[PDB]
Amino acid sequence: RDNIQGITKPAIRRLARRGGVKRISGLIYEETRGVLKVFLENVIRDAVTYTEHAKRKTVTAMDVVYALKRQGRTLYGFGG
Amino acid sequence: VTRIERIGAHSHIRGLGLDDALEPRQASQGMVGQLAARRAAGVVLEMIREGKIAGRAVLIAGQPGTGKTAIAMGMAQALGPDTPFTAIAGSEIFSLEMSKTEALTQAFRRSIGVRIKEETEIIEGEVVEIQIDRKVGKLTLKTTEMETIYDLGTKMIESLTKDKVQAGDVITIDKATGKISKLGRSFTKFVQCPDGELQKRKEVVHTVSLHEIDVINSRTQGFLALFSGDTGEIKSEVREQINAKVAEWREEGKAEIIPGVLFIDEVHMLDIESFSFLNRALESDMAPVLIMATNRGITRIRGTSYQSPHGIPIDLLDRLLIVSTTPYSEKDTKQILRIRCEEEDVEMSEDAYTVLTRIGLETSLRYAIQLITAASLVCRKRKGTEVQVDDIKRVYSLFLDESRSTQYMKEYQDA
Amino acid sequence: RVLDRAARQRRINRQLEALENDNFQDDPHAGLPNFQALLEEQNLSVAEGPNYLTACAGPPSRPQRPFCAVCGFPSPYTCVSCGARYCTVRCLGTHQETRCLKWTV
DNA sequence: CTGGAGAATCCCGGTGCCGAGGCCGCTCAATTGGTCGTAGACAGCTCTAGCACCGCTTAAACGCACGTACGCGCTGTCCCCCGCGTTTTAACCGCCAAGGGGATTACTCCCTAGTCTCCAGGCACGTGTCACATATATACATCCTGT
DNA sequence: ACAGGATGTATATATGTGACACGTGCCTGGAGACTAGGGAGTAATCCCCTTGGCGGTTAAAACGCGGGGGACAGCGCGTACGTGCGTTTAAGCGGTGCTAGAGCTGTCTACGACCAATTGAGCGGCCTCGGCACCGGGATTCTCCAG
Ligand SMILES: Nc1ncnc2c1ncn2[C@@H]1O[C@H](COP(=O)(O)OP(=O)(O)O)[C@@H](O)[C@H]1O
Repeated sequence: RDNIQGITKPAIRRLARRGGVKRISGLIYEETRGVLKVFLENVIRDAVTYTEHAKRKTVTAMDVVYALKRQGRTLYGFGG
Repeated sequence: VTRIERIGAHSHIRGLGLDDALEPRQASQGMVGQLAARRAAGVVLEMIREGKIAGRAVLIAGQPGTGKTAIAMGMAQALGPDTPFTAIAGSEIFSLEMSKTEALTQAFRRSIGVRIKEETEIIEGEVVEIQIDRKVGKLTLKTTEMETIYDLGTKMIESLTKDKVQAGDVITIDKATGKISKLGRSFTKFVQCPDGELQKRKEVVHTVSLHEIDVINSRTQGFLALFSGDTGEIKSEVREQINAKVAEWREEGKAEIIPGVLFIDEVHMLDIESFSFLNRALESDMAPVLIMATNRGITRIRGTSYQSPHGIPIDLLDRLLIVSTTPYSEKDTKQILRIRCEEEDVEMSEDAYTVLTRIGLETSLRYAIQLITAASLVCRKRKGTEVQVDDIKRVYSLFLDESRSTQYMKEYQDA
Repeated sequence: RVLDRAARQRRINRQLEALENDNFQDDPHAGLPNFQALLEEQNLSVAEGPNYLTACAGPPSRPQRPFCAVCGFPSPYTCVSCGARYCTVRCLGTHQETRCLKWTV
């Protein structure tokens, strides 16, 4: 598959602009892609564990909320 | 799962079961009984490892099936690698592309190894970048501990342009020749990068036999031994000077010879012309200590109506040592059957063991060893776990033997 | 990263210049308390023909020896930072911790 | 440092779209009323630390003096990101079959687990030694002195 | 020059901490017999989707290019921080030597916990319609030469 490139250069540029950055290096995109991939992999692993425990086939949004809560990234707006 | 080599007829044999004083144990290393012949095998093996008194022949006589080949396989296993053990049947010398005498001397040479030491330097790392300026360039190699650049000379740039090797490939570079070899693309074919130093001196030793040297020094790219394209090397012109040059390598510090071992099975197939050649080929310095076996007694010699022991002329019979093997008893046969079962995954009962030992003492030993696996599989047919007496009886009924099949010939067939 | 070739050449030149600094190679203080000019006296109007300019030997025919920069032994390797050759991994480490893109000697 | 354009915002008024709010109607869950064992609070009692010193010893913090080495600014110039216009492309559709994949609800039932015993053995506590650290006779062992 | 005393000094032996291993007793697990309730295990409902292949269309990417203005290194140089050092300050390593104040034990209530009623929040289900979200200007307000 290898669709990690879905997070394209303009997306990372907008994410940086929102963060106060006004000038980005060329090698920043391949590093941001890997960082985001690791963060995802972790959160999705936690969510898939929570889902398998519940004997459910669908990864509910509350499972993602709990997975983020484990990493300290408490996300309000989806149930908790 | 299953390798090219499987459970053959001599797998249980792991070597000679002798002590430090060449005293055979009752049963060890897969060799049961056969005390006298096994210790004689030990003596010949010791005098072979010595490698001073060359040009000796031994003949393992005995009744058919009395471990005559088992002793040879055990000697081969005990001698271990790094020592040529050439095993050929008496029928293999009869060749159309070469004369029997030439094939025999070829086997002799094959049964003699030459030890040579090398001090080449081998590189082992991973490619980081390859450059080409149409010509000179630079090469950067990487290992888990260091990285370095390299100036791509004519030979290096040419070889790396001919080969598709590129950045990110664990490779080896013999600075002597420059042979490039890639063991796997990358991190995970793929394989990790090497460790330690990038360039390190490595000693290499090659136990090349006189046969290999002769074939290497006979023609332009004369290394055609892989298919034996050669019909016979030039005796006394390219075969005697190689001996002198090897002797020059010796007594100087360049090379040392390793006495091999030859095992001609079923020597009674050799004709009188082959025996005549052995009478003189076993009197030279570069002659291996060979062993042989024959199940026949005083039979006819292939070539004339003369009768002689082993079908071998008297002139050669008085030139070798005979090693007779005695017939096995109930104990030895039962222990051999047990070792054979241990070699495989079969596990027979005690009563089954007794029945199989009786069946193997009635007709012959090899018949029981063959029925072992048949009964093992018939047990798995009834969905059992242990080979009982009933399975062995069913097999004995299904599969016949030599003596019982010959007696069933009460109906005349073709002739 | 990797250093350019200008930096390596400047390092080589400055080291060769230090190799002829006779007064004091590192710190020429050692106490502060007809005055002709320096070698400039002729280095400013270098003549032609037989002179210290044309008297140079030139490039040799024997290729440079690949000797280590740390211990002074043969060095089949070359550091990517500044090209300084090294013999073993220990040499590369002792170099990187003493000479690198940041330090010269 | 102004002009002089020139885009970009950005007031400001306009207008339907649709979420926000509200109202209705039950369901369920918090209240009521009352009984019933604990929780823990409080009144002693014990004795363990905690605190408070004091003295002797000396490591250590410390100030000073004194270079060297590293920090900062400057400079040059030279690569590599920005701004912006063009070709590419993927992301939205829309299409055209015919039905299920799976959370959600629900009802038996039944193994599993609480509760609550009585015990007895296995783990906190007291005591017996043994490995490393300490302080001291000692048999020579090196200057000093009669000689 | 020597024969013997007058001091050192590692060397070998009996005495101080610690930490493991052992040995009793008393709490905490284990063992057993009842009694739910919880959860498993089908069996039904309601979602609203489901996939392949493929045609179409618009903007978000994707790419080209110029070029500018920043990212790097070199140069220099002037503080400034580490490096000894001589001083002195005060930690700390053992002591003594009280007293709060943990830690406990016991006692005995108020305080929860059910619990069976009772019932009114509160939750979903519709309806409605102001309120944000976007159009359309029209001023304004930065940005960028260009002088
Ligand atoms: N000493 C031994 N130990 C174990 N097995 C043996 C021994 N001697 C003989 N055998 C078995 O008995 C069989 C005898 O056959 P083999 O020796 O090959 O006959 P021949 O030597 O005549 O060709 C072999 O298959 C071997 O497995």
